[PDB]
Amino acid sequence: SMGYPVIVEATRSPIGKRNGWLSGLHATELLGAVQKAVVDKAGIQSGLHAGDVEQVIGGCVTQFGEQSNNISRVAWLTAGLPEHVGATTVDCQSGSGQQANHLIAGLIAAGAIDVGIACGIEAMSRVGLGANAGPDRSLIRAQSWDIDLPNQFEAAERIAKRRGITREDVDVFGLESQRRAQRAWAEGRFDREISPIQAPVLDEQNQPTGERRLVFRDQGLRETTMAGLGELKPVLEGGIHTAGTSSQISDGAAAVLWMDEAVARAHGLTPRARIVAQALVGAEPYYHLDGPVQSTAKVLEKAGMKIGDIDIVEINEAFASVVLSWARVHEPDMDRVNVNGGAIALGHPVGCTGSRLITTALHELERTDQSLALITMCAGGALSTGTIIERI
Amino acid sequence: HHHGSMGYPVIVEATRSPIGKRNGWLSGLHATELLGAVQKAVVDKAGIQSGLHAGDVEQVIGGCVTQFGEQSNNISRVAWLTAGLPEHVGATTVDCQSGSGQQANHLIAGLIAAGAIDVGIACGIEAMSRVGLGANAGPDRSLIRAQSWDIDLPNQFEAAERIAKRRGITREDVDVFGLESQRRAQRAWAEGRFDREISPIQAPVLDEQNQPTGERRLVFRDQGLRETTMAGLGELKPVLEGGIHTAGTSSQISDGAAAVLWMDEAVARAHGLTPRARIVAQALVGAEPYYHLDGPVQSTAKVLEKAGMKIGDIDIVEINEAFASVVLSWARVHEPDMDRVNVNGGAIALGHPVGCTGSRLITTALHELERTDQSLALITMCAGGALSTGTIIERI
Ligand SMILES: CC(C)(COP(=O)(O)OP(=O)(O)OC[C@H]1O[C@@H](n2cnc3c(N)ncnc32)[C@H](O)[C@@H]1OP(=O)(O)O)[C@@H](O)C(=O)NCCC(=O)NCCS
Ligand SMILES: CC(C)(COP(=O)(O)OP(=O)(O)OC[C@H]1O[C@@H](n2cnc3c(N)ncnc32)[C@H](O)[C@@H]1OP(=O)(O)O)[C@@H](O)C(=O)NCCC(=O)NCCS
Ligand SMILES: C[C@H](C(=O)O)[C@H]1CC[C@H]2[C@@H]3CCC4=CC(=O)CC[C@]4(C)[C@H]3CC[C@]12C
Ligand SMILES: C[C@H](C(=O)O)[C@H]1CC[C@H]2[C@@H]3CCC4=CC(=O)CC[C@]4(C)[C@H]3CC[C@]12C
Ligand SMILES: [Cl-]
Ligand SMILES: [Cl-]
Ligand SMILES: [Cl-]
Ligand SMILES: [Cl-]
Ligand SMILES: [Cl-]
Ligand SMILES: [Cl-]
Ligand SMILES: [Cl-]
Repeated sequence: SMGYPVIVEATRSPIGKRNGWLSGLHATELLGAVQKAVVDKAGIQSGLHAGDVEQVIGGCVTQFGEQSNNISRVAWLTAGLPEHVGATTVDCQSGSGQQANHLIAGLIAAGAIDVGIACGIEAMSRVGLGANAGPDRSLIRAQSWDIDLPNQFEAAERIAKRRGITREDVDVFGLESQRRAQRAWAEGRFDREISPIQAPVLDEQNQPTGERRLVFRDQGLRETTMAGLGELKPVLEGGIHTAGTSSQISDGAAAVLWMDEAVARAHGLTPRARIVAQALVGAEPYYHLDGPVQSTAKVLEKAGMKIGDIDIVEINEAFASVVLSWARVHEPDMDRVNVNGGAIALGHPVGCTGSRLITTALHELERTDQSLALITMCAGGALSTGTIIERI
Repeated sequence: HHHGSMGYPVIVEATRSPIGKRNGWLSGLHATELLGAVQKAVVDKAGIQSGLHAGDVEQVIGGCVTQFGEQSNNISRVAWLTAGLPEHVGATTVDCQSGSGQQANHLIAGLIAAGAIDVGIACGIEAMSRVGLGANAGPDRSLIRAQSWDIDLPNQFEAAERIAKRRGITREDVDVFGLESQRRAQRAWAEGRFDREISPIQAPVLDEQNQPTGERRLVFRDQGLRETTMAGLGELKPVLEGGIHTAGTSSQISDGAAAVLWMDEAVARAHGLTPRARIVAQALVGAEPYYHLDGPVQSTAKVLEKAGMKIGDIDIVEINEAFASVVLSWARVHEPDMDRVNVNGGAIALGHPVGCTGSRLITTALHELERTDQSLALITMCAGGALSTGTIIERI
């Protein structure tokens, strides 16, 4: 009546740019394709079928329109998967896709389910940030609200000033994210984790042409130089972050298949990883997005580990300053941080990214035959998710 | 080869707001204030017997269906901050439609079982006066589904009628049930059965044009109760042309929140808090889309099977009264003693703030087990997207 949760499979779509390669897919189609993909992948060398999954939990931030009404469920049904499977959609802002994994692991630990999928979706081309708040944003908080909680761009600058991070510092970091992303793609590091996705071809306007083709690669990569980044214009007046040093607006989905260990064996699936420690903590509202400092501290503490014990770190590149702040505090070996690039180069479909990072981290641990990875993300509402996973 | 750092999740406290009618007693409260007040209330209730404080909570998980406007942007977190509670506590909001508030409890118990947290709050909120059903879908609802969608999934009112036809349920059948819901709720209230579980809430009063008067009042009663008779019910006009369900046999549109404080058993004891209940079995299953809301049949079956129990082993059942036919259909299949079903009334009389109800039902069931010195309760709810949540809880 108690479970031992392990990851048995993980996959993700390539990540499309805004109005890009995946923008012709209904949000429910994009998530549905990735849910089905993780099941199909597990099915190749086992007898596992979609009907064996008991619950799906998916992260999604802007739960409006195509992404409202429990997209995790609507996606499952839209993809033609079995109706008896339960589904829930969760929102802790950009932490959502990561928390989705924590939550599935918990249901397995409790003996509630033996097989579950944790996933994440965001189709930002079709449902943009703030679509869920309505036209008068003043209305979404109570009159009494008196917390200095800045928007994401102001946050990035407040964090930069807090650490003495310059335009030079962030441009250097943004260059390196593009370089590592390109290296990963040139070497084929993402081949295992990606499920290529069929998508409608768009004419030069954004109407479908009738064409439907496979999309293989992350669209956000582009040739980048220090000089080129230096010409970029800051999002805010007096700011240091530009499009070249901020996460991209993107479309994508990711899914991770979890099982109780003994049940994995019965299905003939190999346990690949487990959670050593997990957390979702609150951060300092003034800075808003400096929470990775706290979530990292918390999982290290729970695991009885130090930053040096970790082989691979995935810290979401919401903005360059978020990562540089975390680094100044935790003093990691940066050769171990976002080794295949991050959201500055690869994109950040907000509700997807948490599951995407767990997927990317696991595959990098396997590629290099290493053991421990830390995943940490800043999140809206001054929150941060953290996970330490270990290979089995 | 390995074993674990696990928790044993138990409920230590549970409370709910009174449930207001649409544009009613609670309609003047911002949704974040209504939830925040109940979050704070469940923490305060524990603090009486202990040194537990809000900062000791590690995570909050809250259910909410229509996550638009006041209810968007992770209302669980916004509510916590708005009520002045400590910033370091994490929060997540969840959506499995009407199942949300119940699944919130399942998920907190999961995090404790996994050893992720020692202290958590499961909750639910819906301010339907301020954020109505469908506000999250946008102007044209055909857009929220892919062109390929070809599933015969009906709206909730069509579902209630399909379920009636599935079981041969008549207008008389549902009217008898609706009457009994009002009668049981009125008896429960008259006897003060709900006094323990209710946290009174201060609410700005709104006039008839829904504008504030400046007056604030303490709300402590469920607003949905009203004098009901078989003759009165028989006069009501069905919601759908040729249907059997009316306002008198359907759940009410309502405002409310509820919250349950969970801990690892050992941590509960360390704080001098008595463990009050645990989950025997929990589930969230998919239901048949054609009928949509008949899923309590399946979720009940699943938890009974996992628990190794029969319906006859259950002392108290809370099955959400989304529509009379949902409950009567479930009863026709599972054959419960109806004297044990919704003993203090249900959503037809008490109201149904959709995201709140799952937590509300656990709160109500626990308190009734305690009141009658009984052991086992089943909670089961139908949900949009053809889903259903089930829980068997047992007193400790
Ligand atoms: C930063 C942001 C505002 C940029 O939006 P954008 O201006 O539409 O982005 P673009 O792709 O058009 O890039 C702008 C310009 O920079 C250029 N550029 C972008 N990346 C470049 C690179 N690596 N090298 C050289 N030039 C680059 C573009 O070519 C473009 O050039 P232009 O002068 O011809 O317009 C947008 O990405 C954003 O909002 N990101 C964050 C989203 C978010 O908040 N997520 C949540 C996190 S907390
Ligand atoms: C059923 C429903 C449509 C009724 O809405 P409504 O008509 O605005 O509700 P009202 O309170 O105004 O009641 C309607 C009438 O019935 C009467 N009525 C209600 N309960 C009564 C009772 N117990 N005895 C006698 N009359 C009653 C009212 O007085 C009213 O009279 P009137 O219309 O002639 O003025 C509405 O409650 C509803 O949509 N419920 C479901 C919401 C939902 O979908 N939840 C999710 C479920 S899956
Ligand atoms: C998903 C992101 C994350 O968690 O990384 C979070 C972080 C900061 C969040 C914004 C804060 C300001 C704001 C005020 C409104 O009234 C509407 C919603 C927005 C635009 C917010 C949208 C979500 C954001 C981008
Ligand atoms: C919360 C309820 C529950 O879980 O009991 C569910 C049950 C049926 C759901 C409706 C189905 C039809 C529909 C079509 C749309 O285009 C927009 C959304 C609505 C209005 C749905 C809103 C939520 C409802 C009422
Ligand atoms: Cl099946
Ligand atoms: Cl603010
Ligand atoms: Cl750097
Ligand atoms: Cl192709
Ligand atoms: Cl480059
Ligand atoms: Cl306190
Ligand atoms: Cl009649």
